[PDB]
Amino acid sequence: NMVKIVTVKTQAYQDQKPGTSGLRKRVKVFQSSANYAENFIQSIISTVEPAQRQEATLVVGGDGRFYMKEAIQLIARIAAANGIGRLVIGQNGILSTPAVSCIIRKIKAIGGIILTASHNPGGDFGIKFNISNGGPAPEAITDKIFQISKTIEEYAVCPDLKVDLGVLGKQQFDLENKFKPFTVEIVDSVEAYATMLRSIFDFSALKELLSGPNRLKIRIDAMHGVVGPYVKKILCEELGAPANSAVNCVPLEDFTYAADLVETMKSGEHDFGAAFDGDGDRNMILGKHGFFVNPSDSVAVIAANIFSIPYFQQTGVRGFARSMPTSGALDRVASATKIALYETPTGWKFFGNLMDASKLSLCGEESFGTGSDHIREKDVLWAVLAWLSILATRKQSVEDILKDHWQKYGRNFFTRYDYEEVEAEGANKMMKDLEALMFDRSFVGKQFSANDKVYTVEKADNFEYSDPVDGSISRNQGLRLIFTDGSRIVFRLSGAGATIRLYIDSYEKDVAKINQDPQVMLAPLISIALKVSQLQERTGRTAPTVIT
Repeated sequence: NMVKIVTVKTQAYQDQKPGTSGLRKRVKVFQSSANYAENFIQSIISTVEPAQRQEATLVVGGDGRFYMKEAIQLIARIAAANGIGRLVIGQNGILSTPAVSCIIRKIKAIGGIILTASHNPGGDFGIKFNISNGGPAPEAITDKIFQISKTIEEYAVCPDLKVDLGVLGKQQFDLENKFKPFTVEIVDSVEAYATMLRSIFDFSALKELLSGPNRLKIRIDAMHGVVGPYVKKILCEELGAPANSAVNCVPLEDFTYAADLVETMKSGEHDFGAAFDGDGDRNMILGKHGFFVNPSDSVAVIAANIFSIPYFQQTGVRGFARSMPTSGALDRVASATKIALYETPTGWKFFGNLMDASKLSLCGEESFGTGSDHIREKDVLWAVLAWLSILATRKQSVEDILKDHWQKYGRNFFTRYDYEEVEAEGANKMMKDLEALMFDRSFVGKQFSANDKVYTVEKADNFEYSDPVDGSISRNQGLRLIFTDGSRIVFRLSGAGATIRLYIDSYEKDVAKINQDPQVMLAPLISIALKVSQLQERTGRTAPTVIT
């Protein structure tokens, strides 16, 4: 049954520049701008030179939420008309971002499209393009996508073509005036991903950890996002944790905090807790009674126990890496090995480039946690299994693992202050001023005291990074005050109003102070950061918006 191909005239929009995250615009502008979605999808596909489209395949994958199934049908209706040979789509459109990265690299696909949406899109909607390496397309190619979208006059579509996203296996489509049929492979949303995880961790050890009378009781709150089905399938059905272990594991099409987990952990039944947000980005790891594990500490605890995981035990640790605002806990375990450590600007794309050069195995970001080279994307579920592998071999509580880690390496106390929606004029004043402060001659070596704790400036710069892989240079990535005792203050702005991020990292070696409230131990450096920055006078803010 021959499906028509038609060319559709269009007006070009001028604000479809994607960046590190994809295109993310409000849903209302998608519904109220004609051909917004199509121009962009067409612009993505137009980066694929036409002679390489039949032997190419795209992995397309969705959030679960409202609008996704229609945007998948559209991608198909456009990719077919342009002669892309094959789409791989997860059943019902469900494909988490680690899953898309995974499949892209397993089947050697040309790239992928990842759809995303906000909790309650009454609310926005994202379209992100990944490339053959399974990671987000780099600036070189996002600039080409924008260039095309700005001068696009027409796109191609099969307006008659419809795909049954909930039926597994291959479907084929005969397009008029084409010889090869257009193919769509509907794949189990979880299968490929769980096969990868089964090759990385010891599912035998984990099954013995979560079943039995001496088992380890866990609660994983997936907060109604895409990782849900991966948690239920991998952690309950395969590994054997009781069904009540995984919570909120069905993605909801419509409708923010983490306190449900904190309350239930305070009860005392469970030994290990983890909560994710809707996006699958920001996330939390708790121990018994609510013991908090700092994301910067997980990176380090995992690094120091990294061979409890068969993957690294068998592949090696080719390198360690850390985003510049992330705490220096990782630095202390790396410095006891001959593994190099890299300090990258904020951005997972920077880890990806060292991974591609075979020079990075384990990495961490304060705002997310720990990742590896197994994919080119962040994986919360990976990070949860890494922690459970370590509980299984250490046979100790989360709290006792952290305590013995600090006992050996010392403790990096760490917090981040977010000031949101700040008067942008004053924000840039605050940092331009602060910069000139630290570039002054006598500034290095100046001393600061607060409550008989003395800090003296060892180095003060505005972090720059030369990517050793793509050659690019990234300036003004945040201002770092580094002190001789190994403590740090870092300041960043970020793009809706302005947003200030203030990171504080104090190193304590004294054992009588290891086990202390981080907000108390950090109070001296907080005070120093706010005097120097003059943050209250440039912003009016007397408290951060969030403390983390």
